[PDB]
Amino acid sequence: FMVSLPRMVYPQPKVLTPCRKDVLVVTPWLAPIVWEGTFNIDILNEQFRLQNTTIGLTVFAIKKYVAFLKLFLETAEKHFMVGHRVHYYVFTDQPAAVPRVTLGTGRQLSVLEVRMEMISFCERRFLSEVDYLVCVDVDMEFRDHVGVEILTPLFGTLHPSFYGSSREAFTYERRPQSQAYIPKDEGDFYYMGAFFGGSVQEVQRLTRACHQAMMVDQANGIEAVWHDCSHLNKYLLRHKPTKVLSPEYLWDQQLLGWPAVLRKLRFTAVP
Repeated sequence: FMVSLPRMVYPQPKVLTPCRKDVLVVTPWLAPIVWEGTFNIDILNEQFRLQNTTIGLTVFAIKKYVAFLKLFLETAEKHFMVGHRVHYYVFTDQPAAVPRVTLGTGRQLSVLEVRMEMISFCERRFLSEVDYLVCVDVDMEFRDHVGVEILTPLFGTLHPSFYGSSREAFTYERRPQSQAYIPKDEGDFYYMGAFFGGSVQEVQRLTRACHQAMMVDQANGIEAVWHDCSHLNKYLLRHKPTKVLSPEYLWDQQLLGWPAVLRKLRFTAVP
């Protein structure tokens, strides 16, 4: 049950004026593609706060990757779901190397000592603790707002190197013997494994499926070309995401600059 929104004053949406004319803003299966200018964050914040939404954010930081935690978490504090309940889950082989980062109210951090497998021993915990799970790479920093506009049952993010490419150029797994196989004439988008998420139930479904597919490939003596990313793309081909995030949400400014089509650079690679 969802209670009523309060009175709000904002500009009237214009039926005969698109928010963006330069980019595709809805997939052919009617999932929004999230770009700056497509959303009123005030409306969305109200909607999600009225449900007391809790968002879990998972990151793996193994060996030398623990070095990236401090910037990742400090910048997540400035930009990630601010105003909402957040639970960080940091999976690491070095609990003592996790930096003590100061968190805003309603935000917590758990250190889990030790990717698809692990997400699908944590199953009951996540179901009890959060509403949505967001899974990201740690060698990244937030540079702008990443908020409730991404939340939906299942989302993927456009790979920043491939959003303009034809599907034949996508580096999907192309060996027919692999569970991740995608033929040259199939594929909607090339999603990147560095940022995906959804409800806890859908993320566990995805991670369970990818783990089973990886196990099958292993038993058959084959390893998919981009490992996690190949399997993620196969899953998202066959189970269409309910939102797709634009490359604003997964960028590398050193490699790719700041093109006009990106009004904001929200979450970026660290050199």
